Amino acid sequence: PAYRILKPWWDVFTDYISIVMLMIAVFGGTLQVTQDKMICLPCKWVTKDSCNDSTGPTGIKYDLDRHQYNYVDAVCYENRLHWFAKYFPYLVLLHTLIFLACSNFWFKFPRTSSKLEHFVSILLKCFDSPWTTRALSEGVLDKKEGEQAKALFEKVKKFRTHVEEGDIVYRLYMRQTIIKVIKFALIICYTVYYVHNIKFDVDCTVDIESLTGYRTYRCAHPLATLFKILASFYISLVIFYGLICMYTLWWMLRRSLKKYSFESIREESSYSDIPDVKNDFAFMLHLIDQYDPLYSKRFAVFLSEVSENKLRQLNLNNE
Amino acid sequence: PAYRILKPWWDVFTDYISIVMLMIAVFGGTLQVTQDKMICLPCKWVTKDSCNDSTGPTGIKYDLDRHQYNYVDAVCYENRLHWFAKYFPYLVLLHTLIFLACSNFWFKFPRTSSKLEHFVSILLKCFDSPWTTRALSEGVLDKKEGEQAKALFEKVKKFRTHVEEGDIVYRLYMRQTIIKVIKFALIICYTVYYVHNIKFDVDCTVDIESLTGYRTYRCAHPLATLFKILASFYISLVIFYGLICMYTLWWMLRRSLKKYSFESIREESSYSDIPDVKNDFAFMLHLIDQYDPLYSKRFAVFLSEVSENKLRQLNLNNE
Amino acid sequence: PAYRILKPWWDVFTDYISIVMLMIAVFGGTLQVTQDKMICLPCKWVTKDSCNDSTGPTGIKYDLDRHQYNYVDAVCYENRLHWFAKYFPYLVLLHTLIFLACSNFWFKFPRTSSKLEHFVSILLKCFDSPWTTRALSEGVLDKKEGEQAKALFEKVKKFRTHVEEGDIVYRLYMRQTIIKVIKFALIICYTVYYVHNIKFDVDCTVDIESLTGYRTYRCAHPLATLFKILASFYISLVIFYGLICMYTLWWMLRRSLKKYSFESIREESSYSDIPDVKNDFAFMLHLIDQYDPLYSKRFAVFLSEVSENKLRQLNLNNE
Amino acid sequence: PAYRILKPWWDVFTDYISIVMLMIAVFGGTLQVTQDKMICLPCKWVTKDSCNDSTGPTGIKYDLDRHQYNYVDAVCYENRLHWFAKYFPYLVLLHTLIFLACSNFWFKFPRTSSKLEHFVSILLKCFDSPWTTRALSEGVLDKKEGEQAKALFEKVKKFRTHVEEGDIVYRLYMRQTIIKVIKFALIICYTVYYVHNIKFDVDCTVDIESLTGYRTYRCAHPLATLFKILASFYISLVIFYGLICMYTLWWMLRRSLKKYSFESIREESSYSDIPDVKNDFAFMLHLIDQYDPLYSKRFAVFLSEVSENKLRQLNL
Amino acid sequence: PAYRILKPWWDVFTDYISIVMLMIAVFGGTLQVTQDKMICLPCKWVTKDSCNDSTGPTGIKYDLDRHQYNYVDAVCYENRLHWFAKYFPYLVLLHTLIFLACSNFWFKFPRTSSKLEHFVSILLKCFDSPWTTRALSEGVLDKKEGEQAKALFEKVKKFRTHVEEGDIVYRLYMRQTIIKVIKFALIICYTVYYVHNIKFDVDCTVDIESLTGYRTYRCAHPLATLFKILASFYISLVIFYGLICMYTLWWMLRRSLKKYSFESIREESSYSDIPDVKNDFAFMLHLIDQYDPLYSKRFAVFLSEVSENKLRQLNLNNE
Amino acid sequence: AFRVLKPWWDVFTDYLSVAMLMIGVFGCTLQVMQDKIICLPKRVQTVEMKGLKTDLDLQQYSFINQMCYERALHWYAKYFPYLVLIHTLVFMLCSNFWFKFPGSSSKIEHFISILGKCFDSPWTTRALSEVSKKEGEQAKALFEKVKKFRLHVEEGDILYAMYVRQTVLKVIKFLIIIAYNSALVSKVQFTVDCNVDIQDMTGYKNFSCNHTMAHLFSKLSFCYLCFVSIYGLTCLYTLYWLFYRSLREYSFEYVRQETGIDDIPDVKNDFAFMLHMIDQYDPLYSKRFAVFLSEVSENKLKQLNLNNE
Ligand SMILES: CCCCCCCC/C=C/CCCCCCCC(=O)OC[C@H](COP(=O)(O)OCCN)OC(=O)CCCCCCC/C=C/CCCCCCCC
Ligand SMILES: CCCCCCCC/C=C/CCCCCCCC(=O)OC[C@H](COP(=O)(O)OCCN)OC(=O)CCCCCCC/C=C/CCCCCCCC
Repeated sequence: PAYRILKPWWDVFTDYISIVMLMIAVFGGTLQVTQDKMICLPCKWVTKDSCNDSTGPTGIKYDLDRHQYNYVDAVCYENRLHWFAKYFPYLVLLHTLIFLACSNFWFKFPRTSSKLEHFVSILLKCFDSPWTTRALSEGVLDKKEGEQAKALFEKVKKFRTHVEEGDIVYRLYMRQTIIKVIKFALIICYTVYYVHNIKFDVDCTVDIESLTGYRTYRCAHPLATLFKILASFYISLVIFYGLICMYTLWWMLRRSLKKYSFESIREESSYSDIPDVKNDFAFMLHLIDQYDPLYSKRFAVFLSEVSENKLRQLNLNNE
Repeated sequence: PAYRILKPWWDVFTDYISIVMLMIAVFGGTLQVTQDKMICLPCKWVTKDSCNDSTGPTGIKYDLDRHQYNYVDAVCYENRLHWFAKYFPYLVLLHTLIFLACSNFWFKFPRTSSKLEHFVSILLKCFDSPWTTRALSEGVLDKKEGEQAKALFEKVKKFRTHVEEGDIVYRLYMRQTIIKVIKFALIICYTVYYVHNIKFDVDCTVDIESLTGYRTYRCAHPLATLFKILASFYISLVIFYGLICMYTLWWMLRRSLKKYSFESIREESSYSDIPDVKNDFAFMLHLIDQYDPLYSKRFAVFLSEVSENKLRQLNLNNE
Repeated sequence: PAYRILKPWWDVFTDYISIVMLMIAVFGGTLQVTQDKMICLPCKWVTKDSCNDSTGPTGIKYDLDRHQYNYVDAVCYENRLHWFAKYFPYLVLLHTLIFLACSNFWFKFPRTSSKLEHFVSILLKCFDSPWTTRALSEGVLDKKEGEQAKALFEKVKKFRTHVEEGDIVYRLYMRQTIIKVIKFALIICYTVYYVHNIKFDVDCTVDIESLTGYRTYRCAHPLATLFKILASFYISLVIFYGLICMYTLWWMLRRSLKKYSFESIREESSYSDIPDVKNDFAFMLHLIDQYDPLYSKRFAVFLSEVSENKLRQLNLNNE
Repeated sequence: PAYRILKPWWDVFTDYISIVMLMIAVFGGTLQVTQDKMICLPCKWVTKDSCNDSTGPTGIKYDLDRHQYNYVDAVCYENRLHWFAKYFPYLVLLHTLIFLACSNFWFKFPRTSSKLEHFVSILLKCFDSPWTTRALSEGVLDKKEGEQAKALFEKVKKFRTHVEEGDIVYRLYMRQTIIKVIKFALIICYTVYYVHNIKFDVDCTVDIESLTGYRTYRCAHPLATLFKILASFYISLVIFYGLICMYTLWWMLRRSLKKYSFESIREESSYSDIPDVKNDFAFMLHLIDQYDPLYSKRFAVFLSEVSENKLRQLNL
Repeated sequence: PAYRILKPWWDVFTDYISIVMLMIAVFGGTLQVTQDKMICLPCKWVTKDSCNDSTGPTGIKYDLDRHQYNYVDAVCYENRLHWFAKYFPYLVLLHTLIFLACSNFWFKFPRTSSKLEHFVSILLKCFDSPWTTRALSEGVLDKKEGEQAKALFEKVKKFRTHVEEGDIVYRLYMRQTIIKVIKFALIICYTVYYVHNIKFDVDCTVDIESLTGYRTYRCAHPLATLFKILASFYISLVIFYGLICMYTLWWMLRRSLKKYSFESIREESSYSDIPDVKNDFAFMLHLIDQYDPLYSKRFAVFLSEVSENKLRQLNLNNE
Repeated sequence: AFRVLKPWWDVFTDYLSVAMLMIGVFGCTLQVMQDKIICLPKRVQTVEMKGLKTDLDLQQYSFINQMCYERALHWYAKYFPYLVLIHTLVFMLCSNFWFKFPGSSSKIEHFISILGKCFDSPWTTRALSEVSKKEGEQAKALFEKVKKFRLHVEEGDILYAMYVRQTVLKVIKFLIIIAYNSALVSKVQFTVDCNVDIQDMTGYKNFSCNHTMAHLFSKLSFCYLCFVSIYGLTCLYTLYWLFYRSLREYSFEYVRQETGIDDIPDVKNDFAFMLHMIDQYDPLYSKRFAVFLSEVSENKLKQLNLNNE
């Protein structure tokens, strides 16, 4: 719909980063489901559960069947591959889903969603109202435009009485931003600390000697360096998702967003009776200013009693 | 949408070239995921970690299991296949994603997107204005048409004083073109430099003699040649892309786009009072002239004060 | 959309042939990706690097591992399978992409696209106007309908002045047809010459005797006969495509498409003042004549100034 | 494009049968691409280039590598498996694509498409015209509806003069029907004569003795039997298609569709002066009658000149 | 589309059940195409074509290659596997296609489709008619509204005269229900009878001793138990489908739907002269009663001749 | 638009149902994999170690694999995703059962339609200003519509009983799912001991198998258990909100205190339940609707229109 004006540049950037991280999750999950395996070769000479590592060259004969090799691979994939290298794509998918839910929670939570829909609808209809152009131009008026302007003025008064008492939208946005930086810190810590465990060479000691004949095996995890790449790329994107989110926190704490002053508008335009608004009205007008400040300007004429008197007088001239 | 008027032939060409390069990236990535492998046979005769290459013929017996062969393939793919031959499609996908982000950044960044939507709306409504047809023809006036013409004149003035102050759109387009040309330079450089490393036959020396019995192997990379006929093709596309971007670069440095001259338009039409617009207004009018000059003509009648005087006289006539 | 009137029967036929051609390309590319391989068996008995081709029967033992067989297949696929059999579907894909780009170049190129959109818009709106029906019936004329007819007359005159000056659309269409027909010639020549190289049995002599033990191998290419018939089928399509292009080229050279004559239309109709349009106007009028003569016949009355005088007199009686 | 009025029950039935033949073709093509293989085992005991077929049983040792087996499979698949069992899905693809092309050629060809759209537009406008309701009810008439009815009348007369001269639409529909029925006959003949060659057990004799050691092999074609059912069931569909097409041919040879008789409608209605239309307009009125009688009955009132006189004197 | 009012609850339920059955068919078809096989092992001890079943344990040496095993698997899957366990998904697919054809035949068959479209169109238009609202409330009538009411009233009369002659829709619906229930019975009979033939352990005596060395083998069909439960689930759905069909059949035998008495509405409403429609009118009215009786209530005031007289009088007052 | 009657619990349960459907689809796709179990026989016949030669073909190994997959692997580990699919289909079907009933949907649409007519009517804020030409006629018409709604929906109680039924069904399904899944989650094990009697076919009787995706199915089962636990806690809160206070009656006494009108009565039954629903959505709607419910306010409107005309 028309919620694009309610999403500043930081929200758009975080949404696109979430899309790329979802692409990472899907790609890694497809690879982990389809082609993730280990190629384990037994160590012929062992030195206290450690490989001893010791006329032409001829191949070492292990006497294992193909299914014994498959059993060794499965056991050393389950028991000795690190949990990060196995469940990295699913952790990424979980983190992306939580990030998306946090970013789009207030669009689905009924109390905030109703207020946001009301605000966006009245602001779109106000910005598209011809009375805004007529008033900012400062008697010719179309009749239907006449009671349209009057009804929209009354609707603006209704909305101010209906939204301004509460701050649920602002508090919800604050909590979403706080969660989206706490989770970013936790993700960065546990992902940077455990990314080094995605290795290509894995030495496994699984004690399946009664079924295979060997205790220690040397295994190759083929989709590891790629998992070292994707994770690194993921650690890049999350870092961006952190920094942007941190800026949002700064944007919500550098000044009080529960108070909006129309001082510039009544400084420029003639209608100096335009009051200052509080709470969710103030925060949503700040969000609108993050998209296009002109959307605020054409709204301000609808908040003034002098404009109400002028509209009433001109309508009364008309009908 | 109606943004096609803001995308000249260079932007459309780059979009299609990026679509083709994205197809290349997806195809190469699918092949890399599914079938990229090495087929490594050990060298029986060796000379200091180098293959010596020295009645009926009989096959050479290596005494290697299938899983030893798989391990040798995995190790020589990880350690001895060049990183370009393994991550060419992913680099191409990343480069296309960054190219498409640069091409479509100003349509998504709220500060520029709001102004672009504003300009597109006002220009499209001026294009379809009946007053434009009557004025370019040079009486009878439907009242709705008259007030819509006057209100759109005032809207032209308001949009002008809103946009002419700043040049954010021009700066963003400048930065996008600069990033897209330096990225083309970097891509052509490192891609031409490393294209020789995509070879079919790779001599791998990985020191897994304690696990296989052989030290040197001669691997075959089946997907090398196709990657080459991908990579060169990708290179070709990049070259075209770069050349197109270079033209766009020169197009914004050949003449000062920030000072649009209405000299030809005001010379042809009766209205010789057209003021020269400044900054983003000038840049977007140049972008419109690239698509269709007639639009600019059909916009000029809304910027001249002589046509405004004619409309005011006509309005006083019918009113 | 409504560009379909600008696509005659030859363009639609070539579009359908290109679609089925793209299906060929996708099908062959999928088959070459997934199942294109060689099954190579060494020639045990050889005479001067040539297969000598010499108590129940018992199998021939080659003493080759599965991996030696895979290496032999990869090397004889790379070095001795003909490049046409390997890269036929990719060549088909490239050829169809260039064919589709040439077919739809003028729709995306802004200079021709703007002119074509303008022509289609005013021609459709000329069709929709009931003044055409009233005039070809030749007062009964609504005031608003008469004013829309006058605005349409002015728009038609303005568009004639705008578009008759240049012939970019005709030149672009001629160039596209010429490029398509010469590409058809090249494709037919090289595909017909190289279609004999797609064979099921391929004798390979790759000199991997140090790694395998044999020099000459006899390989079976399973996706050869199909890759033959598809190619033949593809060839047939190209021939059809080429023939269509030939006729189109002849259609642009039999008579001067830049000198349109309204001789039959203005002879059958009462108005004998309809002038002969030229250049692009003539070109788009001929392309419309290919679709339906009714469209041109209804445009002739808005191209006539005597019909304009009759409309002026009728509207004069109306006011 | 609202062309559903031009498709009688035979056309809709053939379209659905062609869609199900498309599904046959895609399914069989996917199977023939992915899992159409052959499993060939050498015949140990050879008797003049043929298989002799002669406490605890022990498995037969052929001394063949897995790659020799794959080579034998490929060679006996290409050389000895009958081409019908290999290219039935591609043939059904081609046949049903030609069927779709024959069905939609008159919709895509500009010469017939323009006339089809022109007739459909004025038929739909006359079907919703208020004057038609008034006259079939048969003076109250608003000026605007009278003007639009007179305009639609003049459009009807001019389009009658424009279309009644030619008969290209009927000719194209005829040609499509004959091509469809003869292709039905050809498909049935060759498919029924060749459906018996899809066998599970195939004896292959390819003479690769220098590369394998054996000359005659016995091969199993795993996807044969399924194809057989597909082929047989595909055949059934074509039969229905042909029968349906047969009826269409019979319909277009039952009476001359280039002459449409309004005799019943102009007899039952008050206007007994309705003229008999000819050629293409007659054929498309016949198709519309095959869709719904009410459309033709309603359009009958826009052709009589007594209704024109009544409209003129009501407007006067 | 707009046929939702025509389909009762049982049609929607059968459509959902058909969708789930088609999901069964697709899932079983993919499993049969991809993973359906037999894994046959020869019985070493054979006594009269029967598996006789007679220090450290060691494996049985069958001395069979992988390809002889594949040949045995293919032969036993072809011969000694029951046709139900092989073609269950295809039979399900055919049954669902026939059920969907029967359920949606009257919407595609032109003779019934024209009548249904006519009835639905005029019923929806009468529902949306403002004269309906006036009649239920029983004035200010815009002349467009008044002419709409009179013309659509005449349309209702003409539609009644056009559709009261035939009863094709009722007959077609009856035939569809009867076919859908008799095919239900046949499906249950043949599916329940042969559901026990989907076994996991299957003995095959295929007589390929000259090619394998053994006559009897003991195969394990892996996709049997799953298929079994799928069949059970399919049977469950079929039973539900059948039950629904029986109710529909009962719904069309409880009362003659070709005689729809308007008794309740004509007692409730003031217009007590609403005539009792017959044949297809009555049947479609009964269907719309099953969907929503408010449709029939709002359509009833447009059939009564007292409503004719009152609408005529009030229209006379408005003229 | 029925979204105005979807509280936070309903939306949360719908999203949890979508997530559980995703889990079930992913589990089925994992079940599609051919390589499922890997079995090796038991007691098969610096130190240099040598491999144990089991003396078995590949077909013998595959036969052992399918035999132990069918007869030794627990049915939960093989059919858990299908059970998740069935359970989430039941949850999705029984979560919209209050909405998609024939008689209930018309009442819901009527209530939300006239409530939106209120929320957009000038006579509501006009009536608050009264408490604190054309619009008067529309006010009178909407007031007749409000009385029609009172006589049209207030009689029945189908909506509340139906919502209670669907909530109880959700709760009992959640309880059954949690109980049996928590009981059988211990059967998803990596190492399995298979003891099929195929000594006559292979030579061995005891096998040790590994279920390759047993770890993945265990994680999926725990995630599904967490999702079902959240779903059940949400449904238990829905039950608590349904039964902790009588939703069959709604008191307008808060408006009686706020609005000076005391003729405003206390409606009941479906009227009460849907007022509670829209109070969960937005509490302003009921407060603004109350000034249209009272009939002394209607007399005041009639007097105002009488003086105006
Ligand atoms: C986090 C939740 C995500 C959920 C998504 C689930 C996806 C489910 C996919 C179902 C897979 C079913 C097919 C299983 C085939 C198993 C084959 C196998 O084991 O692999 C063998 C072999 C791979 O091994 P090698 O050739 O050595 O290659 C690896 C080293 N280069 O593969 C095969 O033989 C065939 C594999 C079938 C692949 C099918 C899936 C491929 C999907 C493509 C990935 C994404 C598209 C391309 C991305 C490009 C970048 C945009
Ligand atoms: C022009 C280029 C642009 C288009 C290119 C698209 C790229 C598509 C990428 C596909 C990746 C997925 C591949 C997964 C498998 C890879 C390796 C593998 O396991 O396959 C080998 C093996 C080969 O064995 P057989 O075919 O028995 O060989 C004997 C020949 N009788 O293949 C398989 O069994 C697995 C097949 C999996 C892929 C299936 C895809 C095939 C799709 C068919 C397309 C046509 C469908 C409709 C056609 C209608 C009739 C024409």
